[PDB]
Parts: sequence; C-alpha cells; structure tokens
Amino acid sequence: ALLFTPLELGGLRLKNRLAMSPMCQYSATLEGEVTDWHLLHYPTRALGGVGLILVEATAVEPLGRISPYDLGIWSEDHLPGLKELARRIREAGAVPGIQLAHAGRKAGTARPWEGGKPLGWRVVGPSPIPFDEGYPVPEPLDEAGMERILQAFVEGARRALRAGFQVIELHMAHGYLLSSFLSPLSNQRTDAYGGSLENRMRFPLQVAQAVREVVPRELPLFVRVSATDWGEGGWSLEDTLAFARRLKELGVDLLDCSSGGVVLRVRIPLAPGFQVPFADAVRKRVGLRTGAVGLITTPEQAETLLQAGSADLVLLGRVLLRDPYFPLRAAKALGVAPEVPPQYQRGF
Amino acid sequence: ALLFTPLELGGLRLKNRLAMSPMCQYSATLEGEVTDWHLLHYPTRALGGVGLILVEATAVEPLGRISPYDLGIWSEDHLPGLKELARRIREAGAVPGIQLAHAGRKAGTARPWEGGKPLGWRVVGPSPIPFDEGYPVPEPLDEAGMERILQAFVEGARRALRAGFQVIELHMAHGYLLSSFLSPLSNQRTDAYGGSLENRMRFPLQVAQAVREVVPRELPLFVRVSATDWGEGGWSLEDTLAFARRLKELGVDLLDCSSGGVVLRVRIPLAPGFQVPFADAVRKRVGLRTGAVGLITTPEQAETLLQAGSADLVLLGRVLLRDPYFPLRAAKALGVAPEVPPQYQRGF
Ligand SMILES: Cc1cc2nc3c(=O)[nH]c(=O)nc-3n(C[C@H](O)[C@H](O)[C@H](O)COP(=O)(O)O)c2cc1C
Ligand SMILES: Cc1cc2nc3c(=O)[nH]c(=O)nc-3n(C[C@H](O)[C@H](O)[C@H](O)COP(=O)(O)O)c2cc1C
Repeated sequence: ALLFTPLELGGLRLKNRLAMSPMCQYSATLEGEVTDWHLLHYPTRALGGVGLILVEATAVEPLGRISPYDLGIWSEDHLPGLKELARRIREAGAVPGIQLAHAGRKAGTARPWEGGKPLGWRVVGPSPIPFDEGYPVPEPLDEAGMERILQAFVEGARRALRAGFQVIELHMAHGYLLSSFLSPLSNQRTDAYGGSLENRMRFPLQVAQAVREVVPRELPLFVRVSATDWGEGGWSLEDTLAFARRLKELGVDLLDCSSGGVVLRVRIPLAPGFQVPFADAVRKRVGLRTGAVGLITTPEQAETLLQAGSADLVLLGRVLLRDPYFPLRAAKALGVAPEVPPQYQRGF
Repeated sequence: ALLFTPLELGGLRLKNRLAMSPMCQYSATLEGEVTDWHLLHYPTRALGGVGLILVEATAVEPLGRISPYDLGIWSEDHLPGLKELARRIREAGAVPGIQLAHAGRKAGTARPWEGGKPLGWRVVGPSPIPFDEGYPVPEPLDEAGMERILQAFVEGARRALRAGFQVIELHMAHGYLLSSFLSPLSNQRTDAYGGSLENRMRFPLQVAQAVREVVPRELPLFVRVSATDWGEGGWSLEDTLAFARRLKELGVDLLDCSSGGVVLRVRIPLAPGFQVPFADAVRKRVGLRTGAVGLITTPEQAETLLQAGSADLVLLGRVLLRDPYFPLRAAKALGVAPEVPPQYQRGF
C-alpha cells in the first residue's frame, strides 16, 4: 500500500503520502493572527492521519491578502500564533507546512459567506487588467515593487521556519500574484517580465530561487502552479513542463499541480482526478516530484494514481473538510492497520 | 427526516436526534481535571453536528473512578476546567451534557492501552463479591456510605449545572455502582437494599430522586441502565420496565438503554441495533422517552428506528471516534441540507 508508505522529501520522512491541501478559512484576526478556529481545525486533521498538513494561503504582505481575515506572516508578531499552530499540528502527529501567498489582482474580497465582493484595495498586478467585472484595476508593478514582494516572500519563509514549519509551499497558482505573471491572459507586459515564456517565468523564478536560498535542503520547498489556465492561448501544460525544469534546476523539491483561477470565463472539465494528468506529465517528463490534487476522494483512487507513477504525494482538500479522519479509515480500507490515538483504538 | 428534527426535552430544544454517547478517554490529570485532550476531542464532535454531547463518565468521588485519569467532579477546583469544556462544546453548536458516575466494584483499573489491571483501591459495592478474578473484593456500603455517595452525586450534579451543563445523565449501567445494586449477580444484601426487586431498586431510585431535586425541570435528567445483564437469573427486561416506571414517576426525562457490564462470563448477542429492542419496550410499554445505542453506524438505520417509535434519541459512540463528522454527512445522505460551519460550506 503505497499511500501508507513513508515518503522521503528533503531530510524529512512523511509517515504516509496523504497531505492536507491548503484551504483558506477566513478566520484569522484582522491583523492576520491565528485564532482558536485554526487551533481546532488543523490538529483535528492531524489526529485524522495525514502525514503532512499545508496551512492555508498566508499573505506575505497586508495587500497580498485575499480577505481581511486571512492568515498573515508579514510581522514578527505573527510568530507566537504560528508557532503555536505548528506545535499542535506536530503534537497531533503530522508535519506542519505552510503556503506563502500573495493575492495580486484578486486581493481584497469579502469572506465568501459575507458576499465575496471586492473591497476596493489598491491591489497590485503585472498588467493594468481587472480580474473580472466589478474588480479593481490592478496597478502594474515596477521593479522595486517586485523586489519588495520578493523580499516579503523571502522573510515570510524565514519566519515560517522560525515558527517551526518544516515544509514551505510557494503559492503560484489560481490567478493570484505569481500565477498572474505566468499567464498571458493576465500578463501583457512589454518589459522583461512579459511576452515570451521566459519573460513571464522570470519574476516567479526569481522568487522561488530567493526563497530556496533561505530554506536549507533538509526542508522541502514546494511550488504550487496552475498547470493550465484553461484559456484559448493561455498558459498550457507544455509551458508548465518548461517552468518545472527550471524549478527542478533551482532545487525545488516538489511541484503541487492545480489549475485554473486566472480568469473566470473558461470551460473547466471537472472530474475525479482531472488535474492528475498534469502531475503525471511533469513527473515522467521532467523528473520533478509532483503532488496530485483535485477531486481525489477515495482510497482506491489515491492508491491507484500512485501505483501508476502519476505522483509522489496525494493532496486532499474538500474530503477533509467533511471527513477529517478520512485517512485513518482509508488505511483500513486498503488493508493497512491504522495507527490511531490510544483513546480511539476501540473505534477501529 | 426525524433524525434531523428537533427534540424538546425539558425546557430546551435539541437541534436534532443524534447524541454523542458518553466515552471515557482516560486523559484527565491525576487529580481529574480537563486537559487539552478533551478541549479538542469534544468540540470536534460538536462541529461535526450532534445536537447533544454527553461527556464521558465523570466520577463523583475519587474512589468512584475507573482509571486514575478519569474526569472528576468532586471538587470546586474541577469547575474551571469543566466550565471551559461545556463552553467550547456550546460554542461549536452542541448542547453540553455530562454523565455522573461511580465505578463501584469495578473501580480503579489501569488505562486500557496500559493493560487495564486492577490497582488495589478500597473499592466499594453492595456486596463482597469481586467483579471477576483478579479484582478486589469490594467493601459493602452501609447506610452512612450510601448516604455519602448519594450526596456526592447531588453535589456532582450541582457542580455540573454551575459549569454550564444542561443535561445530566446518571450512570446506572455497566456493572458500576448503581448497576451493581440493581443486579442480583452482584447484590446479595439481606437488608432493605437487596433481596427483592423493590429493595434492589431502592438506592438507585433514592439517588435519582435526590438529583432530580437539584436539577431544574427546564433541564433534562437522563438515566443510563443496563436493560439486561444477560445472566441467568440476572437483571431482565421485565425488571427494567419496573425500574423505568419508577424513574418516570420521579421525573426522569429519558432512559438511555444499554446492557451488560455486571459480570463477564455471559454471551452477548452483538449485532447492529442489538440493544434497540430494550429502548423500544420501555418507550412503548412505559411511556418514558428513551435513547437508543449500540452499533448504530448508518443514517438509514438511525432514521428507521426513529420512524418505528423505537426511541426518541439515537446515541452514537464508536462511529464518532472514527468519523467525528458523521452527522453533517448523514443529513445530506438523508435529503437534508446540513448546517455546517461557513468555513466548510464548499466541502458539502
Ligand atoms: C474552502 C477552500 C479554500 C481553499 N484555499 C486554497 C488556498 O488557500 N491555496 C490553494 O492553493 N488552494 C486553495 N483551495 C483549493 C484546494 O486546496 C484544492 O486544491 C482544491 O479544492 C481541489 O482539491 P479537492 O477536490 O480535494 O478539494 C481552497 C479550496 C477550498 C474549497
Ligand atoms: C472507549 C469507550 C468508552 C466508553 N465509555 C463509556 C462511559 O463513559 N459511559 C457509558 O455509559 N458507556 C461508555 N461506553 C459505551 C458507549 O458509550 C456505547 O454505549 C457503546 O460503545 C455502544 O455504542 P456504539 O456501538 O455506538 O459504540 C464506552 C465505550 C467505549 C468504546
């Protein structure tokens, strides 16, 4: 059972191949601090059996937030709450990781259950092109802006390591800041950071590199990407291949393969494992380890994409929101005896 | 779906008919205090959707414990811990209840996962008959001792109310103190508290009467009983019916119907729903509301026993240890849009 076989990354060993995918909770304080919500939400899924938890998008600057209730990491005062959250994650038996994020032209919307409407922030972008109707026109970054944000990512990693997180993921997916540099749908710059594939990769590759320099080799650096934006003439799987090789050269440990999010009006052919092809290709054609994600909900299905070499790691989101103990019960279903809290032995 | 229709009990309205059955976690301090374990374990199940959480057997007197890490309620110093627990359960959307307990002749054994051996306490009971081989001979209570234990239950129940608990269950099941007074495999006293059925019910009814007096009518008092002991000549369903009638006269709101526990060398015909005929008999022949429990694992099963009139309340134990969010996912399986935390809406 490969799902429940340990997985070496950097100098770690994940006790299994299930990870909790990052999922925004919109439940931080207004100054972006960890609250009781997270201290219950994450250790629950850790008792639940995943080997790795990736804490939701965590803004590396106040204007990089999605919502006013996002986790932040732009401040030393975020350290105590973050350090407490990684500690309860480890104590409930998983490796604590965290996704560092900047929301670019999609920054500044209400929580989704409070309407999810733009708030009117000075959001920033590659090109002065609104995400969709009703959204602000991002102002396009000059080079000093880019360098400020790269530092914010670099200092956010340093701060996450000090908080005791052992796996950092760089969010470069879903139409947020770095993803929007990648795609020509959102990026129409005519300087060195737009136009060609190489140019559109430039800034995101500078960020990975500068973050990689401050994360020692023992701790894995993930990058999440939208493997395609699903748009006519948009970013494609082939582009993703090119971007993958450059990440591998820089020493990124694992590409976490999502898709979409750059613009709205595109056809997304959603289905169980619809993004699994993207993990499989990168892994087999570039030789960079991949995380698969997207409508993975069943133990036989996670096992199978593993057996097939489509990925190294299986990431779960939604199934864990409604069934946080999925992984303990999944093992049994694959004929593996689950390691469960002694308290709970008589439930298995 | 009856399973998701409210239930009025006393002055309060349970939001659905599912309840977390009481389950020892053996995770308190040596002095019996709430710890971080409980403050994670219980609210997880509250978020997971039960209307009622019944906190595990909580001993009204130190020698009344099963393990040395049982919750206690014999001291005011228990109050801030118990209060924080009831608070967090309520804040996660369930009504907090607690089972008041005294382990009797089965008192003082090690944690299950540490061997569960007797530990040599001066355990007490109705008669000097060990539970099984290996176990101390209990000291027979005198009137004074019975009065002392009666008053610990009373102060127990008073303390629980001041902590914010809104349902109190009396543990008279499972071979523990009050259950050993009911069964003639454990009660062979020759005074007013043994011999005849009337005598054998005598102490247990006095406790139920004394607790009922300090628990406002607005707030439901439950009693758990072992509806049979499964022993030749032992406590029987017919006995349970007569006990139930008396409990009902005293103003007990609901009978929680379990079985077994008194002695070890009996055969229990385990099957899904096996204790359901006990709840069904009491409820239809006595008119006392009942809670059904025992290998209930499935929304359709839980709904069907309610449709049948077999019980008013469905208690879940082990399925909630392995699947704490069962009830949210059970509403949907039953055609009901679950109320789930806004954070989790997209998982459903
Ligand atoms: C409520 C919610 C919040 C999410 N937040 C993030 C996020 O913080 N960063 C990210 O890369 N993806 C985020 N996602 C996407 C999930 O991580 C996951 O990639 C996606 O839901 C597909 O996996 P699934 O079908 O297993 O849920 C979020 C998804 C949901 C439903
Ligand atoms: C670990 C564990 C602890 C238990 N603790 C108690 C207890 O505190 N009080 C009680 O009356 N029964 C207790 N029981 C029995 C359960 O509450 C329940 O009646 C029984 O397990 C059958 O229901 P189930 O099949 O849904 O688990 C416990 C059972 C287990 C599994």
